[PDB]
Amino acid sequence: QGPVHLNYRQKGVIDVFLHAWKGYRKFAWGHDELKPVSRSFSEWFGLGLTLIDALDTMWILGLRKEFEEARKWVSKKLHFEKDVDVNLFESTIRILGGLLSAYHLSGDSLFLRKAEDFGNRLMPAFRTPSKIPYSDVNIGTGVAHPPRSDSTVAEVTSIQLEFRELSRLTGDKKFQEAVEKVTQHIHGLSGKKDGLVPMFINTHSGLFTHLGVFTLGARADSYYEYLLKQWIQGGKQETQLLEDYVEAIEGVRTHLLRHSEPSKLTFVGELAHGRFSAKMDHLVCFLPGTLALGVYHGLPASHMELAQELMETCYQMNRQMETGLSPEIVHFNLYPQPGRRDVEVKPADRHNLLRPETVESLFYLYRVTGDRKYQDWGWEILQSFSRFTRVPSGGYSSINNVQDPQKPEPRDKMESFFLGETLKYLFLLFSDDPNLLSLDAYVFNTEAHPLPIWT
Ligand SMILES: O=C1N[C@@H]2[C@@H](O)[C@@H](O)[C@H](O)[C@@H](CO)N2C1=O
Ligand SMILES: [Ca+2]
Repeated sequence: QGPVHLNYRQKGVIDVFLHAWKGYRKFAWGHDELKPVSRSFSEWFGLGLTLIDALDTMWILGLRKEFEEARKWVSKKLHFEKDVDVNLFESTIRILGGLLSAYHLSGDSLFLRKAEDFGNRLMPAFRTPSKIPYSDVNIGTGVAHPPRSDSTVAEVTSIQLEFRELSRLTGDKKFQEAVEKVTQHIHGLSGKKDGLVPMFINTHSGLFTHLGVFTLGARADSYYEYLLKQWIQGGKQETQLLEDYVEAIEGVRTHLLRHSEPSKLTFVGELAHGRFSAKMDHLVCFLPGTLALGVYHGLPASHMELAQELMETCYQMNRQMETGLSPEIVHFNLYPQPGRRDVEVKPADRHNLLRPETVESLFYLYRVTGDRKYQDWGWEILQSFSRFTRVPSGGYSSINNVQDPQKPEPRDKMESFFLGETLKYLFLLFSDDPNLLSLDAYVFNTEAHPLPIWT
């Protein structure tokens, strides 16, 4: 049984969370990720990733009993004295961000203590000549190093909210100073295309690499997101961040924005040495949300028009599929041809890993416009998750074929961001309380962990 006050859609999200958590608790407790189909688990860093990523979601959904049990695990089983290499970015947005939000929501100092411990262990990654951090760092030995080879731009520019907040709470300025150094370096770095940034950067030279190739998908997405979010977090005082964000959006309009045929769906493609590619990762669906968030905070009304158009397109990326779930990547038709549909998907990209981007943006579009249809769209997507990704014994799994409702083909994996992001954004989307994690008081990191806006 669940709280009587909850509207039916939030109640529904809770039901889904509980079924998902049932699987985690039974077959992967304390492990990074659940393997629902095989009733097993998988380890990435060995730091209870799914548990930490879901802490704030449990608190927000009112699952206090579950939260307490998870809190106990953090207190007794989470140890950073381990010989393991972690990705600075992935561990920052999930672990550091997740512990920080858990700390703020619960008021439990345990989470802050663990966050400060982890933050210190990540610092060796910034020990480079350019000060642009290495991609990986061994939290136990203290040695940092690049991938098995430069660092990716999104990775070094999407850890700022977390490190800035850790400094604010601890009084230890080294975290903030380290990440702000990278932000400042990126700002004056050449190699950009009207605000658009390359996907990689060399830690030794500190220069952009893989020049002339731009995308807002994997390897770059959150860079644009954090320009705006840092500005918001800092109390809208850091004009350079705002300016870079505004320039970037214009760069998007000028180089990556196109429309499909015959429906004229607005979308963002990729550019490689002058050649446009009508390819759009689902990851890019974070944009309408970020755009709307900006509008709420005073950005151009043109950003809102773009946000609504892209939200519609992202919704269609889901609804045009037989399962109602968007695939990993979607290609759009640019030229006139009758009978030719707008959305196309390659056989290799028909997987759905329970990603949050569409529901994330629906949350922002609803909060800013108050248009109930965005809630309706989110409810439809949740129905699809329940119908095609549910694992009877517990949990939900990524699927290989979004186009076959009879045989979706589970991949036997529940990404940590399903409980950390996807279900949190849906719960919030269904709330009709603008004061629940208000856009005026909190800013979500890129893994859906809310952090307080500074005064
Ligand atoms: O490329 C990725 N960027 C996103 C992240 O910003 C975050 O949302 C999840 O880690 C996950 C969600 O879809 N991320 C990716 O795999
Ligand atoms: Ca994200």
